[PDB]
Amino acid sequence: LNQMDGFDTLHRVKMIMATNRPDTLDPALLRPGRLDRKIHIDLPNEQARLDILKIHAGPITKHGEIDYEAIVKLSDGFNGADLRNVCTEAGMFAIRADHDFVVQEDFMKAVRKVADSKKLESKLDYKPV
Amino acid sequence: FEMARTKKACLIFFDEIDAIGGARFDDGAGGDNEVQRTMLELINQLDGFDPRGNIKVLMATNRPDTLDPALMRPGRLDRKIEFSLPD
Amino acid sequence: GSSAGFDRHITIFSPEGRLYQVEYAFKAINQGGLTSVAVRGKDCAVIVTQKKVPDKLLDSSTVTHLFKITENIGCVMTGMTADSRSQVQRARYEAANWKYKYGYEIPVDMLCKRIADISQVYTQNAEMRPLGCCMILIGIDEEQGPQVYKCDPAGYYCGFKATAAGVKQTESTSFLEKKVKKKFDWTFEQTVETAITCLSTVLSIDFKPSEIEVGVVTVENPKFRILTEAEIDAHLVALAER
Amino acid sequence: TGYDLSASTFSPDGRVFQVEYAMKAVENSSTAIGIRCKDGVVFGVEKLVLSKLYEEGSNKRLFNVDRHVGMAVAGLLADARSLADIAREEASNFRSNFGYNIPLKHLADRVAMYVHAYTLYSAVRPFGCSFMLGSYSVNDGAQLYMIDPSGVSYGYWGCAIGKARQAAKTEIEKLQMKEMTCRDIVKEVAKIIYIVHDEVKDKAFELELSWVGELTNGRHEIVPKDIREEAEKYAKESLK
Amino acid sequence: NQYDNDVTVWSPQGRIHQIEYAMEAVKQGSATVGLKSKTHAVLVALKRAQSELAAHQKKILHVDNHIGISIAGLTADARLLCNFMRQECLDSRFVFDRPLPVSRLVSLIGSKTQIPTQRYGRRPYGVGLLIAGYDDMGPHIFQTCPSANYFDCRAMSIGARSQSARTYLERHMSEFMECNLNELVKHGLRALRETLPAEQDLTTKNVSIGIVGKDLEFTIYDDDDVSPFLEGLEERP
Amino acid sequence: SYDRAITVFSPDGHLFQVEYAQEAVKKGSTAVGVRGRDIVVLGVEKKSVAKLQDERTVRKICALDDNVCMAFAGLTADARIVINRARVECQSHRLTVEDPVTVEYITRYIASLKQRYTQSNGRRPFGISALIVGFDFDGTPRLYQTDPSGTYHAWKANAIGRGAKSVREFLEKNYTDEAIETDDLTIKLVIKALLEVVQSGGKNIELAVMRRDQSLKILNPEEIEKYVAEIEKEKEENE
Amino acid sequence: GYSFSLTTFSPSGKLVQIEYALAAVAGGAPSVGIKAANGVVLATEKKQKSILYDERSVHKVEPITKHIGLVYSGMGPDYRVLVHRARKLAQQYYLVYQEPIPTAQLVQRVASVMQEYTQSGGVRPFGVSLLICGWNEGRPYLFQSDPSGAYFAWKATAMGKNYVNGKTFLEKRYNEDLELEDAIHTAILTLKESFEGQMTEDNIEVGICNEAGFRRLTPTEVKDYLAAIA
Amino acid sequence: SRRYDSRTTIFSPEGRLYQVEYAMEAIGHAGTCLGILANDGVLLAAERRNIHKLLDEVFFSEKIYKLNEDMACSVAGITSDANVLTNELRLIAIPCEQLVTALCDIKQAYTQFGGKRPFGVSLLYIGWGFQLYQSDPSGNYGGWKATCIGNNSAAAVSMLKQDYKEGEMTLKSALALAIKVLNKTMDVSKLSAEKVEIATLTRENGKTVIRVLKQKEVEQLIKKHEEEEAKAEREK
Amino acid sequence: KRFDSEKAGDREVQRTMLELLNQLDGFQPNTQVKVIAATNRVDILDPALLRSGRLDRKIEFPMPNEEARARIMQIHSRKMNVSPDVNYEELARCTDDFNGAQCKAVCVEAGMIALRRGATELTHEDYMEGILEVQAKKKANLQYYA
Amino acid sequence: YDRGVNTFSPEGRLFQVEYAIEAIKLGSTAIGIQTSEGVCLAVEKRITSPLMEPSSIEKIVEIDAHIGCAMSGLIADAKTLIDKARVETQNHWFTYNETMTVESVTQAVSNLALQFGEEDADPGAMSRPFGVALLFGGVDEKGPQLFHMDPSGTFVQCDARAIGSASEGAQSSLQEVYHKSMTLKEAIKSSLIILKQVMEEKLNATNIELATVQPGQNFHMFTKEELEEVIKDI
Repeated sequence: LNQMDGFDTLHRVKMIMATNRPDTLDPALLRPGRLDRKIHIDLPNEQARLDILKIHAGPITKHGEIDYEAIVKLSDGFNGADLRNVCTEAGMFAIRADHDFVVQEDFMKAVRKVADSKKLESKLDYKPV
Repeated sequence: FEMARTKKACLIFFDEIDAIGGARFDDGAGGDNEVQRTMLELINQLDGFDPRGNIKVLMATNRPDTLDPALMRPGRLDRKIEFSLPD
Repeated sequence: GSSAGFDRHITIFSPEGRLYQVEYAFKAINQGGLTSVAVRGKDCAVIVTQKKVPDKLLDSSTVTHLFKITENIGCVMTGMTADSRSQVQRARYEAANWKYKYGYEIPVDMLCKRIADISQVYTQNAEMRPLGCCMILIGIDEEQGPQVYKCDPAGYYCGFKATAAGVKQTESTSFLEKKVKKKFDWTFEQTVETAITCLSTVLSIDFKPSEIEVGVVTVENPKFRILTEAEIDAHLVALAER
Repeated sequence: TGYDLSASTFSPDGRVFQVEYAMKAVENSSTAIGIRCKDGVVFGVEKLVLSKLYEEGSNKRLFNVDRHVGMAVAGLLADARSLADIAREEASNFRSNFGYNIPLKHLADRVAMYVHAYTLYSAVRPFGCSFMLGSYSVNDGAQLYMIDPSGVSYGYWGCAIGKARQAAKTEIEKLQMKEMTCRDIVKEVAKIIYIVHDEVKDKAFELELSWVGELTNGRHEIVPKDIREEAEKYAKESLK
Repeated sequence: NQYDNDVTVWSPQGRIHQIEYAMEAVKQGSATVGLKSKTHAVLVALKRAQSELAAHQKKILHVDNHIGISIAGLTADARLLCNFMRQECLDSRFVFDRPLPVSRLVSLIGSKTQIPTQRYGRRPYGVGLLIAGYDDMGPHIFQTCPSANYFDCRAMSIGARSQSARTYLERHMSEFMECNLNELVKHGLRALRETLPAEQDLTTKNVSIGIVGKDLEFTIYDDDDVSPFLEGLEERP
Repeated sequence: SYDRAITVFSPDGHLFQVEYAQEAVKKGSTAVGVRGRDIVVLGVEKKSVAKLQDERTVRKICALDDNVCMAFAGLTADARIVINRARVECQSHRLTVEDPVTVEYITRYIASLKQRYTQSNGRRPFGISALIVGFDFDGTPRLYQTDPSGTYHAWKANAIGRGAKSVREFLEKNYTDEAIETDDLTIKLVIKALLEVVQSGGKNIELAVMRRDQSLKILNPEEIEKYVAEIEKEKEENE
Repeated sequence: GYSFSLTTFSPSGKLVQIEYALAAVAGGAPSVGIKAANGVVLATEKKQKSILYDERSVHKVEPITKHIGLVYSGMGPDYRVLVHRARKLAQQYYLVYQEPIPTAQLVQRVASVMQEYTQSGGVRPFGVSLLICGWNEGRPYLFQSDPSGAYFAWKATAMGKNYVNGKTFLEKRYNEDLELEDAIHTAILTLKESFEGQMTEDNIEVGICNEAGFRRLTPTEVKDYLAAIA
Repeated sequence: SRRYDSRTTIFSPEGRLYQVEYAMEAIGHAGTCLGILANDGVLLAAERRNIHKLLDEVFFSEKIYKLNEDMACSVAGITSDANVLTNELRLIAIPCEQLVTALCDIKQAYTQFGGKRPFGVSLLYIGWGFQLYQSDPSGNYGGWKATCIGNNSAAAVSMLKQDYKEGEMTLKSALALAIKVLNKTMDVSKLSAEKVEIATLTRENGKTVIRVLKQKEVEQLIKKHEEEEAKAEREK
Repeated sequence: KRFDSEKAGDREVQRTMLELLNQLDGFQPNTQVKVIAATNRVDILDPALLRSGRLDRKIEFPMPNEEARARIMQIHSRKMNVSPDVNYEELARCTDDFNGAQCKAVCVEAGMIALRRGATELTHEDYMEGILEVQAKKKANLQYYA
Repeated sequence: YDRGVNTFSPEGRLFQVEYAIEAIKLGSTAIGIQTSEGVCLAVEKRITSPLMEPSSIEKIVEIDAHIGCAMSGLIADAKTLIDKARVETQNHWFTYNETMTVESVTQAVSNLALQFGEEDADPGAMSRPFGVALLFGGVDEKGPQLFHMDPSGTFVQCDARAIGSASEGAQSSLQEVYHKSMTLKEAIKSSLIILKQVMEEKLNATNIELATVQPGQNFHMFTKEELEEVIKDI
């Protein structure tokens, strides 16, 4: 705290701080003189979920139409890692069925399978005070 | 258990196991988190990845309802001898 | 945040004078993950909420948070779906009883003032929990004009020029506060536009004519109607072109 | 922690755990699917036999709450039967008051409020069953509503309740249910049930089938054995 | 635990422990076997005596002229249920002048037993019933659980060590339909023998048999009247 | 309505609420009753005698009827309810059977009323024990004692309160046919029993008597002081 | 419903739930009542957290009869229940006596309702304190009904947030010769010390009672009184 | 239900009713209330705790209540609970002992069944012969010649136990005794008339007179006592 | 799970967990080490630990069903002299709400009984009565039932 | 406590029912013997003080002229059961003009047991089980009959049943002395022999009760002179 904002002024030194529990942080650390900006990396919205899916499902080999919108509707509450898991689990269903490609059905199971796994997760909505 | 394993046969008596054998819980704060880890380590030694050895443990408590379900499981506490009031 | 006894399990006061159970009912409104926005204009009131249909298996014609309490009064429900229907059914019964007992349509202000009275009992008696839902009635009064009233689980109620309930209530409130500061008596088209924009800007969705529901009441026709997808598309097209 | 011992206490995150725990009983029961086709609704329940001693027809998860409305249940069977009687008495009262068969939308909205009434007080516990109500009429048309232990009633085109609901839903989505009829759906409903059944897990299931549509003159009846066996043969062949 | 003290508390695993605890009262009761044929439905019960100077507790109770049950569990709760089914069977005769169908009776006690498993401060009926009856639909064997869930069974055994009888019933379930009355009762006695320890044997003192058939009223047989049935079966290996 | 099981069985088989009520009796003033030949006697220790207290209002010896009176030990408020309930039933029995209530009947009703409060929802047990004395229609003296459980027994002489055990031990040794030969000797037995726990003397002794075909008579302090002198005088000649 | 009292005596002889109810009162909006020679004034801070709220939709100062008024400090929903009960109680008095209910009599009836919820089963005490003003027998009346159910006759009092200093402010600023208009001036001054920000005609609510009866001052009227402050 | 039930009407392991005892502690922190019986009248002196100078004086008395034409009562404890009991007391009204017994049956009822908390009020009753009564939340009632309830009741009773000459007291002697007892019980060394509340009950012309002494009359009693106390200082 | 407190907390253990959160998925993607995690109470675990990048698959281990329980007892009776009349199907029906450890303990306890009575072969009755010991039901005189 | 009255143990036991069964072991020992010549009922008064009148301790109660009951456990609780038995009897006589069977009388009293509840119960409903075991003995169409009742509502006919503190010891002695074909005098004598061995005090004609219900004859309370005749032997 004395180095971010103390007697000696910090010049040309920038600090990026990351945490999923900003509620537990000290008020002095969260003070605007030290952490001026509190950038909220929130859970992806409908468009944000769609963008992340194409990022991770890009290198996936697939034939047939892939309805990314259908995945997005069932992806509500997912994070970026969950959408990558949907791509991973979709291929896992292809490998399980001895396929060299992933179809929309495989994606349909994967997004549903990950959705069941989200029931084990506790409260995530934590914000700085 | 490391010192118990340095012997061919051993007996460990845990009198009043309920002091550390209480069931795990989450009360928001760190309620009994450290003591639960002690029970978790004891549970790990009784039945974990590594074989326990030739140790036969003996636990005594007057409050068995408070014990953790994993500690009250066969492989850690196989026999549950009840000392009921004499007839 | 001190506690003493069952102050977190039943509706009894905390040592600092707080009803945690009632407060927890407010966090229950956000469990549905939907945001509703209501805006009142010079001669109309508009309620706008997002409708989420996760799968094509669901009949989208049934997933509606817009309810016609009576002909001249409509509401949008936010929170638990099961608790929302009970409040709507309770509100319909009180509206019908008011019509039978008093001979005229129940005013919008008195409709939740009754509903807030029912929900206040839940916050005082300990054998039942508060209803985790938020009610926003909109209707055209005979003299006062368009009216908007939010009706919270705590039994609080107040009139609003433009209000919002749900996960993004405070994000949408700041947006509506800015628009109201400009002091424009919006027409019917503008109220729908600012209500759709408020939900669009806060959520950043760029709504399609299947993802929100719009319910309007106007002075010319003091009846509550749900905007169809064709009607809702006209406003979205107008939003895009400007 | 004490936040989950009653239905009248809210969790600090604003969730009623007793209602959520009651939903887990539904997720422990066998799956029951219902698909709304163009001209009716077909109900298919995977009904296991826990032992060979039970007769063919025991633990009927398919009920008849009215002459035109069916009921497929999942979860605790006793509360399913109690809710069936509540739905039965709701339809009887509606006819005895208004003079016609109760609409499915009103029946679903009426039984759900009874289900919801048990999720508010510590004096009672939430119902441990989720059920699907299906009906067909010439005017209203085919309808299919699912009511969960919380009391949420939503119309459906294809719904599944039970432990294999998530896998069954994926198989329902493949179907073009809005165009095919009951006679074609009863084959697919059997196919979905056979696909989602786990033979290495709990096995020896009996396929319970029921439907209501224009082919039954808007009357909910158990699928005839001759058609039911034909649907069973198609489902078994689909598994190769 | 904290989820097992009341019947209105759902466990995190979607279970009601008080209901399951009441279900164990049936398992504490003595074994009873109920099986049916194309024309008969019999109940075979193994009465228990607290001491050799006390009589064996009655286990088969007459409900109606065509419906008979065998209890398993709390005797006081059985009387409360048996009186209820006796009244409902009587009420059908007073109104419809017809025997109450067995299927239509177990539904009533399945709903009567469901109410206490859902309201605060009430307890499930800690008794398990094996209902045998004959009606227009033929012989029936219904098993009633404290969970208010009933099963329409071809042949069921409930009580202590009843699963040994379930094995025998399952093995010989194929020959239950076409066998006559004498063979049907012998099957239940043989099944009830599996629940006994090795040194014990079926005697007239601890065996009760109840029979309901197409043209036969429900009659309960006792020590003197069990002899025509007990002597037929051979000694077990 | 409050419908809660206050009195429940302990795992050992005891009704703790009944036992706790009996503990409140052991905290009350010592009440001693002696059944003589032609007279029945009730002696109650007056605990602490404040000079500013109206002795008329605080009275542990009350008359249920013209031939039955009782002295209690325990919670004063609880006893008055029992006395009024018994007094009402004394008149109900008289209007029905046209005969004054027997000492058994009013003791049975009070005991049954006590037991009802140990097995009813929402009611705690009465925390008082009663020493019921009186004469039957045939003139037989009768003394009865009830306890919060609801059990009643007939006693030749008994004590309830804080010093019950010591007085009953004293009464076990001195209650003889000779000691109840005359009314004065019966009176002196109660005072001797009461003086074993009463420390100051006759000042903390409230004695009331009932003779056959006569109403309950409360002894004035001078009469009690007169009796105490006799025991003190008789103590010297026995030394 | 629960048939057992949720308010019980602490080992140190306190109804603890009542004290916590009073804590809710202390966290409410300030309310100031001054009994002048020719009338009574009731003032409170009706400040909303946004401009979206309709100020005139919900009023903190509500009339009970033609001559009795209420103003509170505590929980808003609880005050509406007590408003209806008091209005119901006033009608019951009016029906049987055909005379408007005396201010003192109404306070006893309202405080009895508040006391009941302290002893009744399965309920919590009201988290408000009611300032009751009225005019009977040509004499002004001002009363305070605490959550406990005890009613005090106040010549000048303040409740809600910062009420301890508001009571002290009234100690050095009130005399029995004050007139109705000066009481309004003093009531606004009492709010101003506890007030944060600026007091407009919409963020405060004033109601007065005189021989003409009780009426809540319109926003136009309050603006004129506020101008004298500055 | 069982979880949230405090079980007010149950027995402690020592045979005590905890709610009754805890309510009796509330009276100990309440205002001091005195009662003295004389040959020509009964008085009821109560300490006034509503002594804020902004508190309006409208009611006839704060803690002194008239039950009927022949009776007056004073309360100590929860004032709200006192209003319930006083309102009931007038409904029952009749002899003085009969009225106290009837209310004490109501108070005892809350300590035995119902599950509600007891009425934390101790009352002193005066009525017409002349008699003074004290009641407790347990419902235990008893007549007194001189007794006190509230703050420093034990200290006041000790003073009465020493200075109350039984039988040979008129109102003036009893009234002077009340001020002197109140002087030591109060923390105030002056005990002005605004901190006390005296009501005297007497029989006149065949009618019972219940009058609350005016502030002027009380100041004479305070002035007389302080001079009488100062007279004893002349001895030392 | 991490928590916000003002007086005390287990900040050291949460620091160790936060380090593990890095190792599973942090600044340096470690995609060459496979991680297996086992716990009894997934409700206690931190949501950041149950993330879909750190623990991609969360496999639920259910109570063994009737078919599994018979398999489990057969597995642990391989090195055991068991008579060819034991009905593991019947034993599985008698072991409702039994986990694998209790099913294994049934075989272990049944060997105790065979040694207790001196038998050199395990019978079905030994398994049947060994279930009672593993069931650990409290002693009761419930002979007045039925 | 947290537990209600109608709560089931993990072993299927009703907690309050089992706890009331433990209350019988604290009561006095009662012995009942069924004999072809009649049913004998014996019980110990358990005199705790010489001043207490033994006549006041009524532990054998006339239910009717043809049926009697012996009580053990909580004597105060048995009064409600006895009163209902004496009311249910004379109600059968009122409606059917005949004496109720001993089995039916025990069955009616048994239904009173387990009729206890905390919530959803009548205001007059009981809160706890009756911690008393009853020994009904009388003569009917089936001849002499002895029935034993327990706080669980389970009633069963017993040839010779001993209840109370020494139930375990007396029952073992009863089995060693009971045969089906004996006389009532032997049954009375054997009950007194067993009681004398189990009593804390010394057996005499004032600290015990003996009751016989013979066919033809009515329920009879043994007097001191009658008691002294059989005690003088053993």
